[PDB]
Amino acid sequence: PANEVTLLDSRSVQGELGWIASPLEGGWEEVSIMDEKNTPIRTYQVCNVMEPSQNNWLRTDWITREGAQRVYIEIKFTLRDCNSLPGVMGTCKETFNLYYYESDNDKERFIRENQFVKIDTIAADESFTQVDIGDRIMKLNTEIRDVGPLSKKGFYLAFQDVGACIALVSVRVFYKKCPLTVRNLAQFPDTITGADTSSLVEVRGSCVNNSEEKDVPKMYCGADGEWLVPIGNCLCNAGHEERSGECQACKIGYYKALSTDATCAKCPPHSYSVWEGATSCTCDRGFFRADNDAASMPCTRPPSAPLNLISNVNETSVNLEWSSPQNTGGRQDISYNVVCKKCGAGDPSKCRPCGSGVHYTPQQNGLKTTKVSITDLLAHTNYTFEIWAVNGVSKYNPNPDQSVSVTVTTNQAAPSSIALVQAKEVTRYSVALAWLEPDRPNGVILEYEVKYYEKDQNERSYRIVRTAARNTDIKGLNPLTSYVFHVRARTAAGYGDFSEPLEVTTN
Amino acid sequence: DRYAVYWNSSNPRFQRGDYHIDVCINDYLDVFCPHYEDSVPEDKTERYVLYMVNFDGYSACDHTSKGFKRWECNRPHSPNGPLKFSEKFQLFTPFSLGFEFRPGREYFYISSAIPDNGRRSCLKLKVFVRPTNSCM
Repeated sequence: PANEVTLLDSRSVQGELGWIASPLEGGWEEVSIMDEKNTPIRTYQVCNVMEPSQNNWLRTDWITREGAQRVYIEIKFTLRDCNSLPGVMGTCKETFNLYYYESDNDKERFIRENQFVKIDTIAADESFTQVDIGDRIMKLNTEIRDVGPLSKKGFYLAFQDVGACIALVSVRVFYKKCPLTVRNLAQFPDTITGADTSSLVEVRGSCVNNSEEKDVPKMYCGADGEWLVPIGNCLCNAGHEERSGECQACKIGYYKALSTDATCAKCPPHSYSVWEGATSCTCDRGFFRADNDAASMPCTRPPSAPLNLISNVNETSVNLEWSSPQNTGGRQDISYNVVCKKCGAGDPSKCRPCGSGVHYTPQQNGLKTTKVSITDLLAHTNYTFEIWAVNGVSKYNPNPDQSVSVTVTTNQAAPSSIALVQAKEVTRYSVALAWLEPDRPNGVILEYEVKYYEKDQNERSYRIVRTAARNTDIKGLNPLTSYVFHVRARTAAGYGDFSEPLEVTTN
Repeated sequence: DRYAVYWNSSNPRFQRGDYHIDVCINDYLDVFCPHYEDSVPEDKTERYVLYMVNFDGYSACDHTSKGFKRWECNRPHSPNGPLKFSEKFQLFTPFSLGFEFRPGREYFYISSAIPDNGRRSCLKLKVFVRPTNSCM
């Protein structure tokens, strides 16, 4: 019934025990009496209390060790009180000797009576049957004796009667074992106990298949048959959680990239759910993640092109200006790449790329600044520049669908000053404005800028409005105040000039 | 020294009713259950529960509050021939429940059928222990 592995038992025997008794006749007898319920046992009895001198031997069959160090013997026996039975004192006894002999031979024909090693003279503890004459009651005394260390293949057991009235009910032969337990995520196997009751066995158990040994896992096997407090911890591998005592896989929609004490984290925003036991949640179509980027980070989108572009030309150099992009995607690392196309010269789409050594003062490509300057260009030639918005993920992601570009000419002059300005609708709150296009545009007109500053009063902040149309108005202005306006023409070529200083006083 | 008794209705000694055996001190008694071959469909098969009763239980064939349960002939298809039960006629018994025997006294044994007799007549055995004067 106990966790201890049994070697020899009176109940477990196939039919008869078949034990050698010396002497055969007038010695130990195989008198079998049935025990409740339906259990057949071979009971050994001897009662030669009357005869003066008594010597008895009962040798058991071959008992294999099976890799055991210390064996525990449990004997169940019934006795008789020498005073309760008629006869001379001393002739009757209340004690019996126990013997053991180590051997390597499987089927030994005979074992010497002198070669046996004595263990202890056993008496019925605590109480013993007399037996009571009025009513008959069964005994409850079971005696245990230990034997070790053992060197040979196996052993034989013997019993010696010195003139007592004894009945051996059951003989239990077992060896104390440490159970197979999985503690601190590491597996520990079943182990045998030491040579002594004080002895302990150091058991270094291997970790689970889906785990890695961070610390050496070890335990001590106690002689009683129980495992001791663990030394060293084991942690489950990446993509496997430390739950239920055995390495489990991450659920559908969960991941683990590093072998940490924490459980499988849920997929980051915009990340596609992978199968059971995932290292990192994969990025779905349209969203991606960089190689040098952390696994915890969400799937980032590529950047949009910068919406506004401003260009200014010099005698041999050109200047480009732009703002921040609309959709960052998530990543903060945004750099700008300037690409020379040379497609401006000529009407067809087919063109030759800028092969000549084009020099750039801030940076060639991957510029973190919002402004760029091209040092050298060829005169009388039409060029076209593409400002590419580059992300840290844009390389891993597909090449951006669009990039804001502007076609500019090096030799062409900036637009001239505007001829005249006229106010069409003047009121106490609003002042309308209308103007003509400059006499010399030197390129297609793209934008107009109007200045707004206070006259006959302290130098205020000159407000500049941007309008593609040649007509504009103002909302929210103080009455009875003088204002001066200047219209400036802006083309692809560059910066224009201020207009006629129109003094308009509010109604 | 040893006494062999075959417990079955087919036996001519049991049919008489006055079946008795004279035994001595430290003698053995072997009771054999009715053994049947595998060809038997277990219908004609005999099965008995043995009891150790007194003089009142011997004549009336009753075991309730008169005797104690001894042996049972449950499985007739035993591997090593018939079922054998040993009984030693010892003066003193080392076992707590083990039955003792006195010289110059009578001991009785009865058997009841498992499927039945109907309390009419039972297979009985009379056991007499010869005194110390008769035994050597």
